[PDB]
Amino acid sequence: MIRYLRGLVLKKEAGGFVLLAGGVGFFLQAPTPFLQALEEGKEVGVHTHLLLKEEGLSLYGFPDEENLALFELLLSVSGVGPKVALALLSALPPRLLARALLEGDARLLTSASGVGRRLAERIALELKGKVPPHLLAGEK
Amino acid sequence: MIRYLRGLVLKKEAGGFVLLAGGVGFFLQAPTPFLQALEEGKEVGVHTHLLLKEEGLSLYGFPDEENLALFELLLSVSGVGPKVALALLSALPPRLLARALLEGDARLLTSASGVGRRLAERIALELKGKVPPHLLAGE
Amino acid sequence: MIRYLRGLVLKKEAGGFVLLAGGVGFFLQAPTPFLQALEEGKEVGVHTHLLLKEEGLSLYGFPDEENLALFELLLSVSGVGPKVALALLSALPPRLLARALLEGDARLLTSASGVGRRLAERIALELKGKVPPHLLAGEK
Amino acid sequence: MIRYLRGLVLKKEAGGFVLLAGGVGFFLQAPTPFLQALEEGKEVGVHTHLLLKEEGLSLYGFPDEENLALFELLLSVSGVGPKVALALLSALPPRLLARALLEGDARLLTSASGVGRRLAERIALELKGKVPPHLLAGEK
DNA sequence: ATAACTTCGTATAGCATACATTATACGAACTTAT
DNA sequence: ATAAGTTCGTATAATGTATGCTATACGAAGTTAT
DNA sequence: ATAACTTCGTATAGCATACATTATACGAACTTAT
DNA sequence: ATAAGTTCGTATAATGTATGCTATACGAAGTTAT
Repeated sequence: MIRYLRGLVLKKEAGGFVLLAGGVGFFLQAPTPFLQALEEGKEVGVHTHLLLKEEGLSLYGFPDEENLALFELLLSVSGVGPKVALALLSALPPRLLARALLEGDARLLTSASGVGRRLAERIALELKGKVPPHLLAGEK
Repeated sequence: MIRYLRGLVLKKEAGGFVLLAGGVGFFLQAPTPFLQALEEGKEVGVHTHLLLKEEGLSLYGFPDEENLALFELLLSVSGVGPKVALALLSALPPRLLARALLEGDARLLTSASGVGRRLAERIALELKGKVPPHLLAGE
Repeated sequence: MIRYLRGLVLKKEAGGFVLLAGGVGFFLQAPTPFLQALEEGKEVGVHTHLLLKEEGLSLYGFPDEENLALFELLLSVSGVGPKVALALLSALPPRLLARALLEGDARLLTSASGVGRRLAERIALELKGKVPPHLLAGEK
Repeated sequence: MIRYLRGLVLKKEAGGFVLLAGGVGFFLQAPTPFLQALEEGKEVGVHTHLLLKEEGLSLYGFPDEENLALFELLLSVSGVGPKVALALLSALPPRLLARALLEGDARLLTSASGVGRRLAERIALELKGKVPPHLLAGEK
């Protein structure tokens, strides 16, 4: 339904984050690691998904560029509840998406501050070595 | 999903009002003293939460950068009408700033009226400990 | 939530029309005497009321100049838009409600054709008689 | 509710594409001949019915000149299994309207393929006066 | 005892689509002037 | 008795909806000769 | 003559509670001044 | 010896089987010179 909304924001919350278009303001919670950066700007480039029933409407969050690969890999739709799907994903340590990734897939669902999800062979092949180019740093 | 609309109002209704914006015409139900102080000459910073119940699909309003999360007090099984669905303020004690809502935990809002319920263990925990710069004024 | 739509309209259909407010196009079904003459000419001040149904969702775009009292009077919790408040104006097409009301509020809403709507419409005496409106003609 | 969307498109995907000119980014799934190498105009205009449910969170699109009658004629039972209906399954083969459904208003939907049952009496009334002479080649 | 206050109590709200489209151009029988 | 209105209760047409079978790479029959 | 040349179509598992599994911050366990 | 002290063990996020029904005009009590 919704992908890659841009909005506007100048605010950060410990468990929250919002997007403004000027007249309406969207609320989107992004994965915990990268919220320490990527706060101020005219665009945050967030992918979305949402629940439709029983008073639970709230857009989800994911990093800039394109990272729905993360959501597809870590959906866990089998009755996990909204308390997890919004934020508790990074089983990987991507700190800049170009510094710790592509290191022989050891930092690609192999060994990190996670639980050992025991899944691979899909994102790694799809990666096609696009990690290095022009991502050596982040953004404010 | 939606939070912190903005704009200016031109109409006043006993049940609520509407917000002037591009596209659709946004409908907003807000507490009674808030709407009286929020005329066309005051900017309408509604911090909606969109409490939806079938036909009751409408936004809501609150004083700008204040009094938000009244849902923590007004959580209920089913809101029969707007008069319980966040169109309050006729009742709870403080007015014109919600300054007496905490008052440094000196007075609690539960026993000031017969419509509230005993929630002393939850009223105290609020940003009041940070001593916000809100003080008596025309706000 | 939505009350006062504004946007672009250029089409006339036997079941209704469409409204373009940029980005999306809203589908609106005006009452029978309204759309039969008033279709296009500017960003029309067509009002709004949403509906819930199992086999159809749309808008109902009531006439301009604050005529939503019509839907408010004719709506029931068990009613359906295509069959209620939109099919209750045939055999009674007042060309202009301001003309039919000015100094004739009681007459038009009391002694007109029909024997069913009056029981509820008796409230509508005071709704429109506020100020002299600029409804001397239509639009095309 | 929503009909005749329009916005910014720059991406081609095997399932569909996105539309994010203003506010959210709408996900659009065009039919097979359109999706087969019709992409990236200035702005694209697509119809829909907004058949959005809990499991399926996508909305569909169709050629930029009318053709919601195509969805009306293509309406199929949307089962649990994917790749059914979803704006796909275009029985007609045409490269474009004027290219391969001209020469009368019956040839467009007579003896096309498969079943081969004529259904002109329902559809021939709409595009007969607008298909020629434009729309001879695809838009890049 | 009662007029004119002041003060305390009380102070909104009707309807079942118990499968989801209340219908536009014909025949029968009149009625007049054919 | 029928030519020509007139009226009304006759009365639309197949519409179009609501928890689970589709894409793909393999055998193979038959080609052509004797 | 055997071998060498057209056509050629089809082999992803889990649906049946939708409410118990996970970031942190106290603590026993270490070195050395009898 | 040993207390303190190093580094790994500890610990929190729903009510769906569910939905129909508290609501601001004026009724009633009390004092004085009517």
